[PDB]
Amino acid sequence: SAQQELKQRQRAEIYALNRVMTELEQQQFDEFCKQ
Amino acid sequence: LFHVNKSGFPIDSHTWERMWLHVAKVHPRGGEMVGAIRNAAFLAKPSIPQVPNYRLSMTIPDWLQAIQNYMKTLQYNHTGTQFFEIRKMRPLSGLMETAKEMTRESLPIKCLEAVILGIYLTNGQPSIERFPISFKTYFSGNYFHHVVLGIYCNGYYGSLGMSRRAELMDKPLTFRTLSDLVFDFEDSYKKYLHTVKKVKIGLYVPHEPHSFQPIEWKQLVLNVSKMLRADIRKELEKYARDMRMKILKPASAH
Repeated sequence: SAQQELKQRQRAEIYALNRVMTELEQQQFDEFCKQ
Repeated sequence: LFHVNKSGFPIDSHTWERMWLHVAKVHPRGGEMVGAIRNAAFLAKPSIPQVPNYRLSMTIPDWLQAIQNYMKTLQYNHTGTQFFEIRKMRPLSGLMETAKEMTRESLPIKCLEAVILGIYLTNGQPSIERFPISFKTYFSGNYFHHVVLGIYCNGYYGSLGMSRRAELMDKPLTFRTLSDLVFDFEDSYKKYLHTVKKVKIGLYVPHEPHSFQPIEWKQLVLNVSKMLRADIRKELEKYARDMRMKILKPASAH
């Protein structure tokens, strides 16, 4: 199914994007618990 | 920001493109970051976690933790784009459909989606009462809105939820009173320098996943930043007492 394939690529892109953005937030949170 | 997916799944070009635009602005590495994901020849496929099932070997706390562990594995959603449209004044029936779809698509969630997933996943332990606890907080010139699923079972209070912060979501079933639970969140917010402005407690959520009743989200509204703590306690215990031993008519009705 095209739609199933697209939904698997979108899911892998979402979780790749998510870990990047969680890492950004945790650095900026940590660096704020500094300053 | 305030981007919510209203196209279902697969996500549509407009929402997808709007997602990548937003994160290109927020992330220091900008387009190198986006381009590197979107042009990947091949992406490792994230494993799909099984939906918890209640087992005879589990205590109630085991079951709540199993549910909470499922949500943590879904991951808190930091993409800017909420993937499941929650229309919280929907009848429980429609929200329970959106919850099963969270289970099927298996993407990251934020706090309101998590509340709805907790209801869905506990709609079958009737000794588990569920009720939304909402917060309005202030921090550094801005207001914030957060919600968790309060639970009450066998004389104790706890909660399920999702949040960036590990101290603003799940709480075990060891709080003897509603006040103790709410004050723990308030003290958890103090750590992050958030002042609580408003606390709103809902009604018990009916256990019928086919109900046409909406969740009542604002049965009790406390302007806590303007109240002394003893009066917060008196109000919360009076209302907790009510919901343990009454059938309160939804405030949103009368």
